Amino acid sequence: RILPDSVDWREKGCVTEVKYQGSCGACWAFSAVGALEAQLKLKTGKLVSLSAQNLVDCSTEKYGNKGCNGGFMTTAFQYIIDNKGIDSDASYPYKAMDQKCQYDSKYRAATCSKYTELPYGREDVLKEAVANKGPVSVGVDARHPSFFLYRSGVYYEPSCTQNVNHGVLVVGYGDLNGKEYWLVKNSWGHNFGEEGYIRMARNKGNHCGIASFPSYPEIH
Amino acid sequence: RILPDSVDWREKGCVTEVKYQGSCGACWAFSAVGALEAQLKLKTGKLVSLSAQNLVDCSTEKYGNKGCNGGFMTTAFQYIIDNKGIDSDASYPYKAMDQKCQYDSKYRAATCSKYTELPYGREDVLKEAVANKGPVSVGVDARHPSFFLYRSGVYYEPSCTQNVNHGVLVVGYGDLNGKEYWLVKNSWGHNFGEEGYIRMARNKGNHCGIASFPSYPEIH
Ligand SMILES: *C(=N)CNC(=O)[C@H](CS(=O)(=O)N1CCN(c2ccccn2)CC1)NC(=O)Cc1cc(C)no1
Ligand SMILES: *C(=N)CNC(=O)[C@H](CS(=O)(=O)N1CCN(c2ccccn2)CC1)NC(=O)Cc1cc(C)no1
Repeated sequence: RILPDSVDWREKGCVTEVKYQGSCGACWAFSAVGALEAQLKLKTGKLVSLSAQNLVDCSTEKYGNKGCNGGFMTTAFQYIIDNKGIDSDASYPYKAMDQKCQYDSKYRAATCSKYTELPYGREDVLKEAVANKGPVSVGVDARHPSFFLYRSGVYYEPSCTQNVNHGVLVVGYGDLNGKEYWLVKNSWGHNFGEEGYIRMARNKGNHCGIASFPSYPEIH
Repeated sequence: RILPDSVDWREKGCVTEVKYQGSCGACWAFSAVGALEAQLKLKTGKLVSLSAQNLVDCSTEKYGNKGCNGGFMTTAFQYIIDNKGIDSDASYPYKAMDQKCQYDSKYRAATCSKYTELPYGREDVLKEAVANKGPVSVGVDARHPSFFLYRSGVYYEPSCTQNVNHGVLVVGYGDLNGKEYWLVKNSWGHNFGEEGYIRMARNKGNHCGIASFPSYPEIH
């Protein structure tokens, strides 16, 4: 298909409220559950926050993840596949700490059948996936002081690099006042940015590495 | 198909001489070129060493790579795709140091059309790719003295983890009197291990993370 000029998955009810990770480096877990939440809405018609804490506590060493000390969205997806489920956030709440794995199938709210990693740096392929599949988990370079101070508009930081450090969720794309953007859901609470979102420059040379390592899950 | 019990791509004429990276952390570049060397043989009938130095010098910041301070096989493949080529090793020989990008299309020896990332941690899927596609680029946990000290046989390190740090090339698989292994080409020269190779434990719980992050390229 010709792709739409703009997408916002919040308009189809596929995006949960913004979460607050606190001082725990669980962005990877928030990114992964956010991508799966959309697929769960598309499959079942029902929007349910999924347990980032379940990923922190249970998608650990075997998956190359370190809980509050960082991890991968892809290996989080593979945990959910291998585990045959993930609990709801309501059942397995977020504590911003490394804990023992408390997964229980009686609280399962989603499954995952597979995941797809997109080709490195390809903003056109990322656009196609956001339009045709759903929100996409990505990493960005969030190290620069400007990122923390973002309030509005389209974020463009000349000091940005493709050395990504922060897992976030692309929930859309568009153009604002002549600037193309990616709509990014962060996990630093509503105080960050525009109610927890940042519009990041799109088609500006893989700005901040946004299209470096994109992935999305699917449900059978 | 039912997969063969053992495979060795050296018998198929798809593996070049073992290289010596020296003090430059270019293992990712050697892994990537070795994977592509096999596909180039399968396509063209020619066995040619490809330029690891081209990747060190040219698949840099924009690809998330740091030359002699490490990088990704996947993003190296994407550089080859984006660049529409990689030079021969003969034309662009290995220096064991970071240099300005000297790529010249007049010395192009290969192209790449795509690469594939295998699902996390699946040794069965890795076996299928090695049997049916070609040598597979992987990362392993080489953070143990036993790896440096390896001489012969099937390598098993009880303290191994899935926190991989060394890029290598799976060029086959088999068993040593029933002890299953992956046949791995390293880039530590011909004095390392079994004349440049290490046989690493297979079907032992993703030992040393060998099946954590596998990828292979293809040519049009
Ligand atoms: C959040 N509070 C802390 N950040 C992380 O945990 C971070 C997430 S990420 O999205 O930046 N990211 C995962 C994708 N990843 C990658 C790199 C190369 C190939 C494939 N995938 C980049 C990092 N995770 C980490 O920083 C852990 C890590 C770093 C790297 C370089 N690999 O994994
Ligand atoms: C070689 N002499 C030095 N080591 C590296 O260059 C190393 C190679 S790796 O095999 O450990 N590896 C590349 C594969 N990579 C990955 C993760 C996810 C998807 C695809 N590929 C993991 C690392 N590279 C690094 O150490 C650089 C790096 C990247 C990441 C995320 N962590 O480390």
